[PDB]
Amino acid sequence: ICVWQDWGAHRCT
Amino acid sequence: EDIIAEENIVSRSEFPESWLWNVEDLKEPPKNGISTKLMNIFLKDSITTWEILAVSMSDKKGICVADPFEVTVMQDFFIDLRLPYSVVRNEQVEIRAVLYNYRQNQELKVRVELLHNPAFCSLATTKRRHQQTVTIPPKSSLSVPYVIVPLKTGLQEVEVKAAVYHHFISDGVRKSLKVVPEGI
Amino acid sequence: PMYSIITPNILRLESEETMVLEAHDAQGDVPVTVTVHDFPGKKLVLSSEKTVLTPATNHMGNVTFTIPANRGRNKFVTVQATFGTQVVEKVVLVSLQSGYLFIQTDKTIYTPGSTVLYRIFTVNHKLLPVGRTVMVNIENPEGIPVKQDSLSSQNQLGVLPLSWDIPELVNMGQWKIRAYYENSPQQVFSTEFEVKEYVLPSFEVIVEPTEKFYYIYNEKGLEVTITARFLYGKKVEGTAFVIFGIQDGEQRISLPESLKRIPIEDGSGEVVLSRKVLLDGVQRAEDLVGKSLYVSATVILHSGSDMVQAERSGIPIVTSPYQIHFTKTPKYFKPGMPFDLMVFVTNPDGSPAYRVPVAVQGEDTVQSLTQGDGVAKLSINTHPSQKPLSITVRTKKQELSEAEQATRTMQALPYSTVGNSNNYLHLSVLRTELRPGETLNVNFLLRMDRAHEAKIRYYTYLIMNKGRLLKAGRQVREPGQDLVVLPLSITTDFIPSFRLVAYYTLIGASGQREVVADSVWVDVKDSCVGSLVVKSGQSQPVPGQQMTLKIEGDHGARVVLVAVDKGVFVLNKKNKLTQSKIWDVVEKADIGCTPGSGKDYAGVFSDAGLTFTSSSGQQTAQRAELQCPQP
Amino acid sequence: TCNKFDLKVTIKPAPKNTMILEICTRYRGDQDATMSILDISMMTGFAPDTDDLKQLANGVDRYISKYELDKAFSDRNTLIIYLDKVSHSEDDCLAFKVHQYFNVELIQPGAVKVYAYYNLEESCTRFYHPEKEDGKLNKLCRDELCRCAEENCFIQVTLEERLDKACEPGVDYVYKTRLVKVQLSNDFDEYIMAIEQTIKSGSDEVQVGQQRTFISPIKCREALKLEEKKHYLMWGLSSDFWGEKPNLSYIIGKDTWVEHWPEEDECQDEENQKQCQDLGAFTESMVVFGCP
Ligand SMILES: *[C@@H]1O[C@H](CO)[C@@H](O[C@@H]2O[C@H](CO)[C@@H](O)[C@H](O)[C@H]2NC(C)=O)[C@H](O)[C@H]1NC(C)=O
Ligand SMILES: [Br-]
Ligand SMILES: [Br-]
Ligand SMILES: [Br-]
Ligand SMILES: [Br-]
Ligand SMILES: [Br-]
Ligand SMILES: [Br-]
Ligand SMILES: [Br-]
Ligand SMILES: [Br-]
Ligand SMILES: [Br-]
Ligand SMILES: [Br-]
Ligand SMILES: [Br-]
Ligand SMILES: [Br-]
Ligand SMILES: [K+]
Ligand SMILES: [K+]
Repeated sequence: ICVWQDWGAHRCT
Repeated sequence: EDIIAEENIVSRSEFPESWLWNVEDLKEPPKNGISTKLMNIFLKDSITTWEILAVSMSDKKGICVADPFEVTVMQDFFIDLRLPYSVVRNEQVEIRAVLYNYRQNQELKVRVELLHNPAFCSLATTKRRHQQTVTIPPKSSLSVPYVIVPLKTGLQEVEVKAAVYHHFISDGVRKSLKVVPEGI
Repeated sequence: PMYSIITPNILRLESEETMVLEAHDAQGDVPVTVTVHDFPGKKLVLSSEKTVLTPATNHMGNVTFTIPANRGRNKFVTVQATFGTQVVEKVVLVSLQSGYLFIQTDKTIYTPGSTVLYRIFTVNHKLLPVGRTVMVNIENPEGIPVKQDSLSSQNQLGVLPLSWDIPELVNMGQWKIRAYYENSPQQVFSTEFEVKEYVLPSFEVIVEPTEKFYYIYNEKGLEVTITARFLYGKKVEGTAFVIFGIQDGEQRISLPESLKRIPIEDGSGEVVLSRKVLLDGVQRAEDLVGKSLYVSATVILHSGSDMVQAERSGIPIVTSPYQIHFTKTPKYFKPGMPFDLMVFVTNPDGSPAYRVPVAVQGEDTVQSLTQGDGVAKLSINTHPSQKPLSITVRTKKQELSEAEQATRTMQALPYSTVGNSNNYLHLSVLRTELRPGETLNVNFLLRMDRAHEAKIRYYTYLIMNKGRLLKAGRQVREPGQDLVVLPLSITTDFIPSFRLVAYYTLIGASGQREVVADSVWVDVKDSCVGSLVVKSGQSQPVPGQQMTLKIEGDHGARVVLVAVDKGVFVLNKKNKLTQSKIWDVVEKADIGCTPGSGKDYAGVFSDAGLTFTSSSGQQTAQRAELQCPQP
Repeated sequence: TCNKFDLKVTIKPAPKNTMILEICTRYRGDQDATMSILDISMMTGFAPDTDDLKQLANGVDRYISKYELDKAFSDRNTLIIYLDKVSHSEDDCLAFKVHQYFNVELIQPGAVKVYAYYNLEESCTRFYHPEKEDGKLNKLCRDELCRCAEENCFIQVTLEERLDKACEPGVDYVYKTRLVKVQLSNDFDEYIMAIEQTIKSGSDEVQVGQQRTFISPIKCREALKLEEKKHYLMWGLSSDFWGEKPNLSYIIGKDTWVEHWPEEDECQDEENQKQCQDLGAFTESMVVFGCP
C-alpha cells in the first residue's frame, strides 16, 4: 500500500 | 414364413476407424465475420460415437483447433460381430455374433444366420443354411457363437444376417480378418 | 543528450522486427539511420529504413526492419544507430527459427497394413501461415526412418497433407513423425503414434478416484469408481478385475493383495485400496509422499464376447491437497517499495486450484482468493534495507486442518541501484482473468528522494509478445506524482502472454547518467485469434444416414477435417492436437526468461528479452545463448 | 497353442438327450494363476442344468454371477465361470449336465476358453462335440491345402430318376460294389469296396475284382450304415479323389449316391422286388444305351 519516502501520495504511515 | 428373406437384407459393411479426411474453404458471405459452411455427409455403417475434429487456417487469424464434436450412430436391433484381428490358416476358431435388442417392451423372435464363404469351412455350405432361431428379451443381448476354419489366406470376410419374425426388422454385418500362413 | 536503442535479445530472419529509438534531453529534429551488419567483419545486411525524431512527438519513434538470410554455431549481428554523428552499436544474437510446425495424424493408433494420414501445419512466430520447405520423417520405435519427405508449403495456405502405408510386417510400438523447417534443422517438431495389432472395443472404461490424490493418513484408503458404457451410450453389465500399484519414477510396484473382482451393475462399480494392503505391500508411511498410485481395471461383458482394459495412473501420494508455486513471481525486489507475489496454486495433478485462500506468513491474516486459472495477487511492503527477503505463503482453506494446508518459501534479492542511489521503478497490475478486448491498467510507482524526483518527466514502456516488440510508447509524469496509470488496450495480438518492461533515465548525483528499469509478466486467456465451431443441423442418426455438418469460422479460412471412431481413443488417447497444446509450444519459445524485474537495470531488460544500449555507455550484457538459463 | 494353460474338455452322454460336460484345467507356470476365466459356449440346442451351475457356483474359489444363474435355462448359449485360482500341480476339474432343449440335425461343436484376467492374448481353446475327435469340423488336408468335409454325406427312390442323374459328364463312375472291410477311426471311416461291375468307367481305369477305398466322415456313419459283405450301387465325381493313384481314395460327399443292393436271396422277398427290378433295369439301360 506504500513506498518508504518523504514525498508523494503513497508515503508509508 | 413371415420373416424378411436373407436376400432382402443389405449388410452393413463400411466400418472405417477414421474418415471425413476433408478440406473445405469458408467462401460463404459472413454474418458477423463468421462464415457458415454446410456439409452433406453420409454416416458410415458403424454403431458408435464419431469424434469430429476441425482445424482451420487463416491468412489473418492463423491456426484454430475447434473443440471436438461427437455424433452417436445407433439402432434398436443390431448385430455386433466380434472377429479377431487375425487367424492362422487351418486353425479352428470360435467367433461371436452378439445381438442387441434396445427396445423397451418387445421381446424379439429372431433368425440368425452365418453365410457360406468358400474361403472358410463351417456348417454353412453352398446348398445348406446355418441358421438359428432365438428369443431376445427387451433391453438385453445374446451371444451367438460360430465355429469356422479359415481355408484360405489373405483378407477374408465373415457375414451374419438376422431378422425378426412377423416384423420388418433386420440387420446384417460383414467384416474382415486377416488370414495368415502357418509355417513349419 | 543521451541516445538509446532497444531491440529483442534474439533476432529472426525474414521476419519484421522493431527497433525503438530514443533521444533523451535533446532539441530539434535528429536524423537517424539504422544499419545492420554481420559481426566478424563488415558485409552489411539489409540496412536502410529511415526516420526523423521530432520534438512534437517527444523524440521517440521506431524503425521496422527485416533481416534476410545470408548464409555451425551462434550467428550474431552488429546493429548501428547514428544519432547525428553519434554511433551506438550493439551485437545481437540471431535465430534461424522459421516458426512452428504442428503435426496432425488422423488417429492415435494403427494396425499393420493400414494408412497413416497426416498433415503438417506450417506457421510463423505469429502463428500465421508461411510457405517454406519442410523435411518430414516417419520413424520406427528403434528410430529408423521408414518414410522421408521434403516438401514446400508455398501457396498451400500453411497445410501439408501426407500419407503413409504401414507394411504388413512392421515392428509394434511407439512410432514418431519428426519434422523441421529446411533453414532450421536444429529445431525438430515431433508427434507420436502407436502401431499395434488390435480390433476396436465396443465399450469404454473410465477409472475415477474420488479425490485426485491420496492423503497418506486417510484411513478410508483410495476409493475408485469404475464406469463402463458402450460407445453408442448405453450402460454396460459385466465384471471388473481391479489392481492397484505404486510408482516411483520409471519403477512400478504391483500390490497383488489389492486385486479385486467386482460386479459392474448399471455401468458402475466401486473398489477400494485399503491403507493396510498399501503399506504391507512396501515392506514408515511418509516415505510414500512424492510417489504415485496407479489403478488398472479390466472389464468383461457378461456375454464374454468383449473385454476392455483401462488404467488410471499418476495419483499423487501427498500430505496436502494443494501445491503453492512461486514460478510466476519475480525473484528480485525493490527495497522500500511493495513486492507483488503471483502465487499459483494447483491440485496435486498439476491443474490450477480455484477459489483457494492464500496468505503471507507474519503479515498473516491479509488473505486473497485464487482466480479461475488458480493465481492470487498478494502485496507486501518492504523496508529500505538491502537484505535477502524470505517469503512464506500458506493455504488458509477452511475445512482443511493446519497440517493439511500447503506451505512454500521463496527468496527475493534486492534490485541493486546504479551508484548506491536508491532510485527505483516498480510496475503493478491486477491478476484477474484478462481477455482480449479489455483494458488493463499498468501502475508506475516511483521511489527516489524529494530533491531528485522532479527530473523524471516520463517513462518509456515496451510490450514484448511471441519474441517481438508488439507496442512501445511513453507514460508521461508530472513532479510529485507517486503513481501514474497507463490504460493499455488488450487485443488478440497479446494472446498467450506478454511482458511489460519500463524505464526512466536521468543524470543524477555527480555527473553520471542512470537508467532505472522494471518489468512485469502478464497472462492472457487462451483462445483462437479467430473462431471455429463444428455442429450438426438440428439435434440419434441411423447407420448410413445423411446428416448436415455445419462449420462456423473465419471468412476465407481453410478448414481441414477428420472423423474418428471413439473406439480408437479407448485403446489410445495420447498425442491429440488441441489449441492449448499449441499455445504451450508458443510459450516454450518465449525469449524472455523470468516473471519480471532483475539484478539491476541491465538485468531487467535482458531477462525480459531486450537489449539496451545508450550513447553514454550504459548497456545490457551480451547474450550468446539461444535458450534460457537452467535453475 | 497352449503354453500357459493345459485344457482338457470331454463331453459324454449321462450314465430326452442329456449329457455331461467335463472341463479340467492346469496352469502351466511356477505358481498358481490368480483370477482366471473359463469362457464356455454350448453345442447347438444345449443348455446347462441351472442347479448344477449353482453347485459349481457355491463351490469355494469359483464365481458364477447371479445375472448368469437366474437366467431362463434356454437363453444360455454361452457362460463364464470365474476361477479365483488355477492349480499348477494337478488338473482343476469341473462338471455339469447339459440338456437338449432343441432337437436339430447337425449340431455345432461347443468351445471352452481359459485365460488369466491380465493376459487375454495368451489363452487356450478346446472344442467339444458328441461325435467328433477333439470337437473339430471335418476337413481333408494335404500338406497345407484343406477342403471342407462338412458337406452333405450322400444324396437324399424310383427308376428314370437314377438314369437321368448318373449320365451327367460330372458323373465319372457308377459301380456295383461289395463292402470287403470297414475300417473305423476317430475322424474318417474307410470302406474298402470290391468293384464287381464298372457300369461307367471314368478317369480311374479300375478293373473288375480290384479294391478301392471310400472315405467318409464319422458323422455320416449312422446315416450310411454300411456293413461288411453287403452290396451297393455307388456313383460320384471325378473331383472327389484323394491321391495320385498309388495311395488313391474316393470321398463320399454331397454328390455321391450310395444305395443298398439286396442280394439274390433277398430280391425274392416281396419288399425288394420293387427295388431289385429297378436296380436290374438301371444297370441294363446304363450298359446298353450308355449316356448319349
Ligand atoms: C512504430 O511506429 C508506427 C508508426 O509510426 C506505429 O504504428 C502506430 O501504432 C498504432 C497502434 O497503436 C497503429 O494503429 C497506427 O497505424 C500507428 N500510429 C499512427 C497514427 O501513426 C507502431 O505501433 C510503432 N511500433 C511500436 C512497436 O510501437
Ligand atoms: Br468406408
Ligand atoms: Br461423406
Ligand atoms: Br497460400
Ligand atoms: Br519396422
Ligand atoms: Br481412466
Ligand atoms: Br525522500
Ligand atoms: Br517473448
Ligand atoms: Br481484440
Ligand atoms: Br535529468
Ligand atoms: Br485455447
Ligand atoms: Br442452416
Ligand atoms: Br481338483
Ligand atoms: K495464457
Ligand atoms: K463361491
